[PDB]
Amino acid sequence: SGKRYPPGTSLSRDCNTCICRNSQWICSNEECPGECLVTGQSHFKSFDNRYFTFSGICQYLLARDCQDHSFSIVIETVQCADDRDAVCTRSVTVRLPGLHNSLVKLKHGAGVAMDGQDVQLPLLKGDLRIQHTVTASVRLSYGEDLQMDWDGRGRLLVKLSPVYAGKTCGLCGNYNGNQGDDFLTPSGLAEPRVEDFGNAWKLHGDCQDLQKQHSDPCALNPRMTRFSEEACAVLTSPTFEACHRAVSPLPYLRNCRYDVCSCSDGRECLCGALASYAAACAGRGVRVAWREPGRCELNCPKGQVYLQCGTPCNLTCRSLSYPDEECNEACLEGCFCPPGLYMDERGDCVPKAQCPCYYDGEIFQPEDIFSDHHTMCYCEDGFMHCTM
Amino acid sequence: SSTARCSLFGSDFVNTFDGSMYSFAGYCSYLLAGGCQKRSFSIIGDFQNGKRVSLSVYLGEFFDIHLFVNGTVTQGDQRVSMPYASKGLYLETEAGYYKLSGEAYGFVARIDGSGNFQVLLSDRYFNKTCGLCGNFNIFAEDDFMTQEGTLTSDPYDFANSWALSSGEQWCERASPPSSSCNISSGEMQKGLWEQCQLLKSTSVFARCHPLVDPEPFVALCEKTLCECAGGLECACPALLEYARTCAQEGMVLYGWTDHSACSPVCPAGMEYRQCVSPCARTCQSLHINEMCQERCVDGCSCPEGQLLDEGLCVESTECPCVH
Amino acid sequence: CRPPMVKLVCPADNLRAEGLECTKTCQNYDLECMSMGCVSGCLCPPGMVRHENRCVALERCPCFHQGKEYAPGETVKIGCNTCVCQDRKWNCTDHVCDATCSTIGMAHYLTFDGLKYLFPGECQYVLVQDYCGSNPGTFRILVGNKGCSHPSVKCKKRVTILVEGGEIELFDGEVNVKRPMKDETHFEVVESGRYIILLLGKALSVVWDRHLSISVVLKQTYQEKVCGLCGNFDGIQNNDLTSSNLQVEEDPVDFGNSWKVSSQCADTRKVPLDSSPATCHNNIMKQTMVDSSCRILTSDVFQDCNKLVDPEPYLDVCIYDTCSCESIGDCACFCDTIAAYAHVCAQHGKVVTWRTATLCPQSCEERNLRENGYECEWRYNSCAPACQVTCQHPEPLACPVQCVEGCHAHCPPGKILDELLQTCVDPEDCPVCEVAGRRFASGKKVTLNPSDPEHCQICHCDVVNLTCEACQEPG
Amino acid sequence: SSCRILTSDVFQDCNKLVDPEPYLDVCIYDTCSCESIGDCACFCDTIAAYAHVCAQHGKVVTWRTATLCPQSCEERNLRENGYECEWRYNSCAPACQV
Ligand SMILES: *[C@@H]1O[C@H](CO)[C@@H](O)[C@H](O)[C@H]1NC(C)=O
Ligand SMILES: *[C@@H]1O[C@H](CO)[C@@H](O)[C@H](O)[C@H]1NC(C)=O
Ligand SMILES: *[C@@H]1O[C@H](CO)[C@@H](O)[C@H](O)[C@H]1NC(C)=O
Ligand SMILES: *[C@@H]1O[C@H](CO)[C@@H](O)[C@H](O)[C@H]1NC(C)=O
Ligand SMILES: *[C@@H]1O[C@H](CO)[C@@H](O)[C@H](O)[C@H]1NC(C)=O
Ligand SMILES: [Ca+2]
Ligand SMILES: [Ca+2]
Ligand SMILES: [Ca+2]
Repeated sequence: SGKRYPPGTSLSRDCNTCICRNSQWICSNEECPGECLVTGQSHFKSFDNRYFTFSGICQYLLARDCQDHSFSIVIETVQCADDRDAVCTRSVTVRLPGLHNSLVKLKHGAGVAMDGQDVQLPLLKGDLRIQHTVTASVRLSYGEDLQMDWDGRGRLLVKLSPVYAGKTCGLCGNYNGNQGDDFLTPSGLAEPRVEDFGNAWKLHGDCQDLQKQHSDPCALNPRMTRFSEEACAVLTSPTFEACHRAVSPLPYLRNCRYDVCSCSDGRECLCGALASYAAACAGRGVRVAWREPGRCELNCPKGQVYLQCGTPCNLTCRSLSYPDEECNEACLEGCFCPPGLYMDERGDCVPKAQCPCYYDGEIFQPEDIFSDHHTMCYCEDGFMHCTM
Repeated sequence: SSTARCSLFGSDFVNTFDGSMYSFAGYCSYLLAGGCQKRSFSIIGDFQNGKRVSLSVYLGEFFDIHLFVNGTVTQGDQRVSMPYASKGLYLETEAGYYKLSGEAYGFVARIDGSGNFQVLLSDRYFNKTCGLCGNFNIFAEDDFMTQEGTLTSDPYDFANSWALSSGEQWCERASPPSSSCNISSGEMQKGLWEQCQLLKSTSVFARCHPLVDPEPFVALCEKTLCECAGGLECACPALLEYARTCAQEGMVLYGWTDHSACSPVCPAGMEYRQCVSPCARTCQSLHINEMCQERCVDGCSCPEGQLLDEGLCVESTECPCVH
Repeated sequence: CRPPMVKLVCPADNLRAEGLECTKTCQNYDLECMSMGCVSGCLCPPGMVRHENRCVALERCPCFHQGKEYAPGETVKIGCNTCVCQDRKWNCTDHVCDATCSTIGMAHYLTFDGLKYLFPGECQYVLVQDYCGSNPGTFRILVGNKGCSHPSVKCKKRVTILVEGGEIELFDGEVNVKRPMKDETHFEVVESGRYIILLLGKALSVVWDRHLSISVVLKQTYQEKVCGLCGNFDGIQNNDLTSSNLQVEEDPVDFGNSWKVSSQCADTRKVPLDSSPATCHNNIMKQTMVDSSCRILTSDVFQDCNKLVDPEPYLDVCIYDTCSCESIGDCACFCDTIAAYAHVCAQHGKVVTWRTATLCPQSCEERNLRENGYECEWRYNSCAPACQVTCQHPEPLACPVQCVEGCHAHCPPGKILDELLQTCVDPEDCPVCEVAGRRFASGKKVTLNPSDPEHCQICHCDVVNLTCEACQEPG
Repeated sequence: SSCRILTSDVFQDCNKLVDPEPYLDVCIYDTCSCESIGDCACFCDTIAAYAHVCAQHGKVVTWRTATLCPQSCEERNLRENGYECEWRYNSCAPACQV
C-alpha cells in the first residue's frame, strides 16, 4: 500500500498473516468469515464483496443455507419515502429448522417476535441468544456459525463462519470467494442485469417485477443535487483519509449520493450513510473520528456520555449477576457512563450499590433477602452472594 | 389546442391543466409541471406560509432560475438583471407581466402584478406531464395522481406527495388552515352573494357557459368570500380567472371589467387592456411588421399615445436617443 | 373455485397451515416460503403450480433467462457453453473460453477474469507475462504509454511483444519486427479492417486497433499461469489486484506501480476521487453535456447489446475519457470508447451500426481514389469477417476475433484481394505458390523437416518459381 | 496549434490571396469557447469557411483527411438494393448544374 516495511514484519489482512522475505510477501490462504450487508435505501453487499443496488418491493430471499437447511433469512421491502427510487427494508424474518422449525421476526421498531408472540430481550433459548446492543440494536446469534443484526431502520449484517463457504444461495450469493458469479438465479444461470437477478428471488407471484433500476434519483428532485454532492464529499475529505487504504470509499460514496437525493429526510440519510463507511473502516481495524456538532453528534440520555471506543462488557447491571460469563467483545462505538456507574434496568445508570439482581429472570432489590427453609439468598450489590 | 394552462391564482387556489380547481396552502417548493419519465425541465412553485413567493425552472439539473414575485430574479445563487436570455430561456417583462419562455422546451410561465402564476405547457407533453397541475390528459377526473403513482381524492395528500425538499428547505406535511368564517357571516353575505352570482348572471360572462361551466368558480369564490374584511373585490380573483380560462378556450370575452368594479393591479400609467397586442411599441424599435404577429395575450399596456421606454410610459415626442 | 381449480379450508389445529398466503408458482417452487397463517382461498391441485393465470398439470414449467420464458428442451448459447434446461434448471457444459485483456480507452484496464480498474500510468508496464512464479514461461507482452496521466491528444501507447526470443514491438500504427522469431511458423500478422491482428502462437493472439485498443486473447492452455496488469486468469475475480510481490492490494494505483518494469521511473501519485476528473470539475454544464453524449451506449441501436453486456463500465470510461480529453479536430477520444463497446458487442454476436455522417464519420473512399480510375471496391461495414483469405495468406487461419470494423474490400468472386496492391485481382496474379501441389502459401520461406534429413527435399518459392535449394549435410 | 492548419502546406497558395488572420482568430475563439464531444464541427466548419473562400478565388483546396473531419458519403448508395457507388466527396465541384 505504498509504504516500505523492514524485512521480517508480519502484516495481517484481518484474517490472514503475511511475512516479508526477499522483497516478497508469503501469505497464508485460510478461508475467512463472510458478511452480507443490507443498508441504506436499497443497497446490498454480497458475501463476496459485490456491491449493488436493487429497489424491488416484495418479500425477497436474502440468504439460505442451500444444501443442508440450517437456516433461511428472508427480507421484506417497501417504499420508504415519497419517491419511487427510495425502497427500504421494513422487517426481516429468519427460519430455524434446527429449532422446532421456529420463525423469528425482527420488526421495524427494533423489536422481535418469535412465532407471533413478542419477546422481551435477552432470550437465551436453546441455541440462539437474542439480546440488545449498546446502540439499542438487536443481535441475533444462532449457534456460533451464524450472526445477524438489528432491523429497526433497515440495516442488517449477516456474518457466516467459514463452515458455510460455498453452500449458501440467496441475494447474497454463493459465498465462494469469487465475486463474478454472484448474480446467480435458482435456475443456475447468471443474469447480467441486477433487475433480473433481483426479480428471480421474490417469494410472491403478485409482487410487481422491477423493470429499470435508476442510478440518479437526484434528477427527479433537482433541488437536492448540490447539497448531496457536498454532503457526501466528506467521504473523500481528509477526515476519512485514514481508512482509504482499508476499504475503498467509492461504493459508499455512490450509496451516500443515492440515499441523500432519494430518501425523504436527507439529514438522517446523510449520517446513516457516513456511519456505514465509518463502520466499514472500523471493521478492518481503522477507527475514524468523524462526528462533529454539525455532523450528527449522537445524543443519548443525560446520564450517559459518548465513548468512541468503549467496553460493552460490564456496563449493564445484569453483568454483575453473571460474572463467570465471558465477554470476548471488542470496543463498540456508542455511549456509556463512568466506571463507578452501571446501567440500571430503567435506563439511568447508577453506582453498583443500588443495582438489582437477575436470579432466574426475576429481578430482586439492592438489599432484598430471600431466605428459605433449606437455602438463603440476598442481593448485595448486583449478585446474591448467597449461602446454602 | 396545442397548449394547456395551469394556473395558481388567488390565495392557495390551483386550477389544473384539465380544470380541477382546488385549494392548497403549502410550505415548501412543489412540482408544478414536468415530465415524469424523462425529466428535461421541472417548473417549481415556492410558498412561504400559505402565500406563494416565487416560481422556479430547473433545466435538467445544471441550470436553475428563481423568478420571485417581489420582482427579484436570482440565477443559481446570485441576483441578475432583467431581461435575461441565457441557456435558451428568455425572461422578460411582457405586457407588464414577468414572463419566462422556453419554447425550445415548449413551456411559457408568467406572473402578473398581484402574484398569480400561469404555466402554458405544450402539446408534446400530452399525458406525459406529472406534477401539482395533474397529468395533461383530456380527462379532468384523474388529476390527483400522487408521486407514488396512486390516485387519491384529498387534494392535500396529492399536493404533499409532490413536495421537493432541498438542502435548506426540509419541508413537512401540510394541513388545511382553520376556518374563521363560520362565526362571521350574515349582513355582509347578503350583498356578497351577488359578487359571485354575477359570474354567471351577467351578460358579458353569459357566453362562456357553452365553453366552461361556472359552478366550480362560484363555489370557490363563495368559500373564499366570507373571510373578506368588508370589500367587493374579495371575489374578483375568481372572475379574473374565469375570464382568463375562458380566453384560453378561444373565446375571449371583451370588456368584462367595465362594471366588475374590480380591476387587476398594474404599474402606474398602464391600464388592463383585455387582449392587448404582445407586440409593444417601445421608442427604440425597428418597424418590422409581419414578424411580430404572435397570438394576442391579455395584459396591461400604456395609453393610446405614450410609447414604452424601459417600463415607463412617455409621450411619443420624447423618445430618448441612445449612444 | 374455478372448475380446473380447487379450494381448501384452514385447519384450526395447526400453525404451518400454508394456505393461499403461500402460493407456489413456478419460480416460487424452489424458494422457501414462510407465512403467518392462511387465507383459505382456492389453490391449484397439489400436483401443479400456478403460472400466468393457470395450473400447469405436471410442473416441468419454463426456464426464465433474461426475463424470457424458454420451453423445456430449448438450448441457449452463452460463450462456448450450450445450456438446456430439463425439470426447471439449465445443465450447461464446462468449456472455458478464450479470455481477453483490454485497454479500454486511455487509462482504464479490463483484466482477464473481468474487472475494470483505473490506472493512469506513464512508464512501461507488464500487461501480461508468463515468467510468473514457478512456471518457466514464454511470452512477456509489455505496454508503455507516454504522457498519459492527462490523456487528451497524447498517450500513443506502444506494445513490446518479447515472445519466443523475438522483439515484435509495434508503434505508430505499424508493426515493427525488431528481431525475428526463432520459430517463425507461429508468427503471422493479419492486417484486417482497422485492426492489426497478430497471431503469435497456437494459444496466444493480439488484436490492436492501430491507435490504443490493445487486447490479448489467451486460450484454455494458460489458465492461471500468467500475471501482470491483467491478473492471473483463473476465474476468480477478487484476487486480480495481486501486486508483483504476491500481496493483494486494495488500491489499483499501488498494484499498477508494483507492476512497473523500470524502477527508476515516476510512480503515479494518488488523486482524491472525484466524479468529474479534470475539466468537468466545476463546469457542471459540460459534465451534463458529456453525460448525455455518452448516453448513446444506452440507445435504440444498442438495446440488444445492453441485455448481453453491461454498458456501465463503458459508460464510466466514456465519461472519464471525454472529460479529461480535449478534442479539437480529432474527436477520437470519444469515438474510440464507443467503438470498443461496439467491438465487444460484435464479439458476442450483436452487430451494431452506429456511425452516421454527423457522428464519427469514418470515411473509406481514400483507398479507391488512388487508382487513376475509381473502381470502388472499398466500403465500410459495421462488422465484417476480418480474417479472410488473401494472396498474402492463401491458407485459412485459426483466428481469435469473429468480425471487425473498418474499410473491408468487397469485390466480385474469383478475384481474391492482395494486400500490397490495394486492388483485388484474379488468383493467378499473386505470388501464391504450390510447392507441394497444395494451397500452402506465397511459397513459404520456411525451413522444412531438418531433424529428419532423409525427407529433406527442401523447396521454396519466391514469386511463382518452384525453387528448390539443398540441405547442407553436416559431414 | 490545431487552428494553425490555415498556414499549412496545402493552404500556402491561398494565403497569397486571402489573409488567414480573420479566420485564424475565428477558429481560436470558437474552438476555445466551444465544447466538442462527438462532433468536432465547431472547428471543421471554421476551416471549411476559409476553404470555401479560397475556392471562390480560384484556389481549390483539399484538406480533409481520414483523421481530420472525414465526411464520408457511403450512405447515398447503400440504401439501394445493390451498392451503385455514384456519389463521392469532391472538394469543389460546380454547384448549379443541369
Ligand atoms: C426579494 O425577496 C428576497 C427573498 O425573500 C429578499 O431577500 C429580497 O430583499 C427581496 N427583494 C426585493 C427587491 O424586495
Ligand atoms: C395515457 O397513458 C396511459 C398510461 O399508459 C394510458 O392508460 C392511456 O390510455 C393514455 N391516454 C391517452 C389519451 O393516450
Ligand atoms: C448433465 O447433463 C448430462 C447429459 O444430459 C446428464 O447425464 C447429467 O445427469 C447432468 N448433470 C447434472 C448435474 O444436471
Ligand atoms: C458486411 O459484410 C458481410 C460479410 O461480407 C456481408 O455478409 C454483409 O452483407 C455486409 N453488410 C453490410 C451492411 O454491408
Ligand atoms: C471534382 O470535379 C472536378 C470537375 O469535374 C473533376 O475535375 C475532379 O477530378 C473532381 N475531384 C477532384 C479531386 O478534383
Ligand atoms: Ca460467488
Ligand atoms: Ca386528467
Ligand atoms: Ca484472478
